[PDB]
Amino acid sequence: CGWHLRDTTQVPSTMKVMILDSGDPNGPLSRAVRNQLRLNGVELLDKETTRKDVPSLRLGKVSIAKDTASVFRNGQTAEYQMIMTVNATVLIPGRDIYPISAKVFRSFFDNPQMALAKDNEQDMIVKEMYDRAAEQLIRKLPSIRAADIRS
Amino acid sequence: ACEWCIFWYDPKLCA
Amino acid sequence: DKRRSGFLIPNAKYTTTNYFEFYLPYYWNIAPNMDATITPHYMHRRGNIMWENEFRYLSQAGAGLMELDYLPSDKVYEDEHPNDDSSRRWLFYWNHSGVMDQVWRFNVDYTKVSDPSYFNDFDNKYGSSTDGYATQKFSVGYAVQNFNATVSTKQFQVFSEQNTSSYSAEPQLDVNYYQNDVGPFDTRIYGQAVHFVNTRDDMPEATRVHLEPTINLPLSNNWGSINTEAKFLATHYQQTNLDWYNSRNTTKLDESVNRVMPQFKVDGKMVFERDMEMLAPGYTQTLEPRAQYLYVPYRDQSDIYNYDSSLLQSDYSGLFRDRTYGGLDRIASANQVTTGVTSRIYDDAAVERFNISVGQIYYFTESRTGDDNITWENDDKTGSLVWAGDTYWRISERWGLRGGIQYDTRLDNVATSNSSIEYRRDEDRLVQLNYHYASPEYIQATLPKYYSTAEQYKNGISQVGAVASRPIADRWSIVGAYYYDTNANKQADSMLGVQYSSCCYAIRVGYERKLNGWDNDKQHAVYDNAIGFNIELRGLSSNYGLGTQEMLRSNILPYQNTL
Ligand SMILES: CCCCCCCCCCCCO[C@@H]1O[C@H](CO)[C@@H](O[C@H]2O[C@H](CO)[C@@H](O)[C@H](O)[C@H]2O)[C@H](O)[C@H]1O
Ligand SMILES: CCCCCCCCCCCCO[C@@H]1O[C@H](CO)[C@@H](O[C@H]2O[C@H](CO)[C@@H](O)[C@H](O)[C@H]2O)[C@H](O)[C@H]1O
Ligand SMILES: *CCS(=O)(=O)N1CN(S(=O)(=O)CC*)CN(S(=O)(=O)CC*)C1
Repeated sequence: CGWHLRDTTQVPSTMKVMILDSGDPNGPLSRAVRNQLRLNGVELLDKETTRKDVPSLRLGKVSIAKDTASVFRNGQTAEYQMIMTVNATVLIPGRDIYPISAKVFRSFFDNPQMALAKDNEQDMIVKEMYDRAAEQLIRKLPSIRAADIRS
Repeated sequence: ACEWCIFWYDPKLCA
Repeated sequence: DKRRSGFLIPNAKYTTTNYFEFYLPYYWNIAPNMDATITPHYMHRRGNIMWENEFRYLSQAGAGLMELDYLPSDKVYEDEHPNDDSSRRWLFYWNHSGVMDQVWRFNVDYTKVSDPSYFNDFDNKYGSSTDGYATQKFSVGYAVQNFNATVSTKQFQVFSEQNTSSYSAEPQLDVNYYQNDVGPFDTRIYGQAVHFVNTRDDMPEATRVHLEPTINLPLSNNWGSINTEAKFLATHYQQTNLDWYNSRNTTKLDESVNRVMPQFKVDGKMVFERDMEMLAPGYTQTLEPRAQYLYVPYRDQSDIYNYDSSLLQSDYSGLFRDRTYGGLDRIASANQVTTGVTSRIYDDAAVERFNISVGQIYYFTESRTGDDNITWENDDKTGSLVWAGDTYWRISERWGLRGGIQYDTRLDNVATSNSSIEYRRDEDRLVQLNYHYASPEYIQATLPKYYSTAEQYKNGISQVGAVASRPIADRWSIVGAYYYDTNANKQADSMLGVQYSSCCYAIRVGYERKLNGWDNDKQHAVYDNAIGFNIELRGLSSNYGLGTQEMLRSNILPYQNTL
């Protein structure tokens, strides 16, 4: 009913070779972004390479917040909401610098009797949010290409 | 600008 | 720098907990990288001055904050606890985070209090009355591009005196290794060694060693993707101090346990596109079907105590997660297929404006861990058991709504749901409505029994919240919040904040009424009122804001931006 298979790559053709740059290259967000780019067939270069006209992806601040979303009748936390905010930017060398962001929402219930267990759960959730924050950023790459053509 | 076209749309319904 | 070190402007507040309180802060500039603050905080009801000492530092290893509050004596605590020899009340907090040389990662998140009721009595700067426990984590890691090894210790100080027993990892070692171009496959190895100790001397102690190699084959197209993955899990348990539990439980814990299990996962995704010219010129819709088959054999794990495994929430993202529990003490058997679909909307500028997802989990066989103490509302074991839906609509630049819903046929009711609609013109002009739900059946299933029997827990969650923020004349900023529990038809938290900002100073006045505790002598809730007055000097820094976001985070249910 009008549907057709996607005939265009998720990553725009001009971004098939790019440089991934960050202040924490061995961190978890950088690993997630590099893995996502590798899954899309993107050739990642070192920032010291001599190839020019290669767009750069500079990852920036990452903020993780844990807040109380709801409370029980005694005022104790029932549900925790975790927020991941990622700010990145894409430098197209001739043209311009375009900033992009990602925000990920997750929730989980508390259990003081199994605090250790809950902590592990929290860790796992964080490991997921990074991945959720990576696909979000790649999904904004076609928007940058469209903005590049417009200007 | 019919937003409810998201869950139901068919090309030959239009024309 | 004696020029930059001196007394700050005293602030004050009236609380129902401590009557009139008075702070007399003193700032001290030790160095350009290390600064300190000393605050005598006089509480009238307790009739004493408690000393707050705060210390911020920036070093090569990272940035950190230490804080130490000490109260030599307390009249209220002495009255409530006549038997105790001393009524001193102290708090120690330390938060350090850093990455040195891009390879070393140092993390400290440590909180210790003298008594469980500390945060119900004193203000919430590095803690809250909403917390059920205090966390004490140390972690040192070494991470390079294809490797990382982290050694960490986690301890918890539980507040509620129902069962203060809590397990600790002393220490925990995590090792990850990655390879990416071994033929067409990707490979990784995850190893862990942990030692669980307990606060009580009669509970089992354990040493766990876990190895987990995974190998996966990804295949990708412009329109489709399929990833196959074979994982192997080998765990060894050495448990000691089992006389008490074995003498009192019918199932027997074993000293040496070996748990070996394969795991097979097949994930597939497709993308379809279509042109939606009726919405607006250039808009497109994308349909994204996703399926995943998961198979994990069944191993009876009744001889292993559950140290760190807890039930995982299943949102739409968690539908495709390959684990039922966290940790490694309970690996549920699986023979299941997850099917979901996501629809996305883009404009002419290829910007996501709307997305909606729905999915379900179909179980071919019942998921068993060898032990199954979860209290379900019916005996459903196989079939379409879990449903999850998510939506996010960016209605305009200043509007946006989010929603999520979880359904479990074993609960015979919606497990949890949440929604929120927010208008935000700017960081000062905003309005937000939100709702949170959690059925009593869900609380019964996923939480201990006394939660199901206790009045303050058994009714679940049904909470409506409203947050508003509006400036006047670029100098004033009014902020308000109200949270209401429809189950009990009672207030949970309300806040009011007025700030007058000028060129050289800012004056903030805040009021808050919050759920502060539970009184079981006649079984009601206990509220706390706090009205505060604070002045801070401007001009010395570059901050010129109206302070709206600061007061929006001052209550026990802080505001969060949802576009
Ligand atoms: C709560 C459960 C889920 C509810 C489901 C509701 C689904 C609604 C999907 C809406 C999809 C996007 O909705 C679309 O928004 C855009 C952006 O404003 C509107 O577009 C409007 O503004 C744009 C941008 O200025 C103009 O170019 C356009 O002429 C005008 O119509 C479309 O007319 C509407 O179709
Ligand atoms: C399919 C994609 C979905 C996109 C996201 C949709 C988000 C939907 C948000 C729902 C928000 C309202 O949340 C809804 O609150 C009502 C009212 O308490 C709960 O409904 C409740 O009503 C009464 C108790 O009050 C009971 O009789 C009923 O059994 C119980 O479910 C719903 O279980 C919960 O879903
Ligand atoms: C929701 C769109 S529809 O049901 O498929 N629909 C078909 N047309 S159309 O939208 O004009 C297709 C170009 C006629 N209508 S409508 O009144 O125009 C929907 C707003 C129904």
